[PDB]
Amino acid sequence: TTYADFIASGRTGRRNAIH
Amino acid sequence: GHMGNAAAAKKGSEQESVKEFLAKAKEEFLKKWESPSQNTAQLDHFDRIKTLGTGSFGRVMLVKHKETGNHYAMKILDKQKVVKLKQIEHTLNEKRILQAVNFPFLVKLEFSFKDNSNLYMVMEYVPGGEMFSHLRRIGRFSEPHARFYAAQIVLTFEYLHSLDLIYRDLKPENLLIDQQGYIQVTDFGFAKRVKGRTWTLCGTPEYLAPEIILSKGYNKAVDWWALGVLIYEMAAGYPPFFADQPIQIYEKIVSGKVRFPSHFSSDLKDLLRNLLQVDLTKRFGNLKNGVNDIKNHKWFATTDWIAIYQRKVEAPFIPKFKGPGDTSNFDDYEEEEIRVSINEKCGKEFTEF
Ligand SMILES: N[C@@H]1CCN(Cc2cccc(-c3ccc4c(O)nccc4c3)c2)C1
Ligand SMILES: [Cl-]
Repeated sequence: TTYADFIASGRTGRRNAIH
Repeated sequence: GHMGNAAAAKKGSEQESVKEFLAKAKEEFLKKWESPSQNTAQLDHFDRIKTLGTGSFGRVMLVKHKETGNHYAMKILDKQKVVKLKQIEHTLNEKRILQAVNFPFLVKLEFSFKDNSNLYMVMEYVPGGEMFSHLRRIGRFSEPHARFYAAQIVLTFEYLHSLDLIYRDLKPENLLIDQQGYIQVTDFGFAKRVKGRTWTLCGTPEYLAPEIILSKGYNKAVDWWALGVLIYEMAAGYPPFFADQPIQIYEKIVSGKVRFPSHFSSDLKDLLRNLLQVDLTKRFGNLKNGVNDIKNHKWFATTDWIAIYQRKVEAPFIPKFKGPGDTSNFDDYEEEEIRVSINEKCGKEFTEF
């Protein structure tokens, strides 16, 4: 599922800016 | 047409009134932008209680003002670290913006000062924590709940853009929830005065507009793209474009394809296709009708814009709150003592702070 794909991305935590 | 006479007259009048409000707000902003406030308190005026968040330049701490007992959020920036990381202009600009703007959903700077080692921005304490935490905890927000927050961002960007400010870092991590359940936009580190275009690659991967990724000159429309990402993520629980690595996210962003959960309403999908529009000649917020294409969209038909501005709408969610200094909606961080040196470190660079 799309949700499972989100979990699989590893980017479920707080995201930093490019800086 | 879509409106009878009474509704059309009311909408026209409301839109003219916005113009009148924004013209006055720009005059007030420009007075403070030209004459910034400085040096309104000192460190020993506050007791430091707990770290609420950290960054590369420093931390944010809950503090208590000794004389009054009032709590505030104190951002502490190490001057030498700011210089090392090439953030002098951004730090000075953030403070200058914060002291010059005034809007009910923009966090207020209550005091600022500096010492041998650090810069200090003492802001209102926003005790409900980060939208990010609540969103991950609840999973997703229902459409009315997402809409309540989205409306506040629409009004805030309408305000900022009238001042020629582009925000450039919208995401749940930067939106705090106040004791009444309303949003406070924090972190003006990437905001810039831009009446025309600008070129810096900055922002957060999932929220970057295609024109930023593609190294084009860009304008305030990037904020309307980011609003689309935010609405999507609030309503779905995950953003529209994600992948293991940023480069794969960027390929999805620029593709012109976006997929939606089956529970999204048709009105929501229509709004999001018009915000998440790769073609700038077609993106809502960037057309002849400006912000009105967004505010007049069917998905916002139940939104009373003035009532949101006046904070007279009952919020869908009131964070837990035990008292003035409750920090239970923020995470726990390792605490470290603040060392003020006999260095006047980097005095010239931060004269204007
Ligand atoms: N743009 C990045 C996202 C996170 N931010 C640093 C950070 C992380 C976590 C929390 C906070 C924070 C916490 C409380 C605040 C508050 O109460 N008022 C103003 C700003 C605040 C800022 C600040 C910088
Ligand atoms: Cl140009």
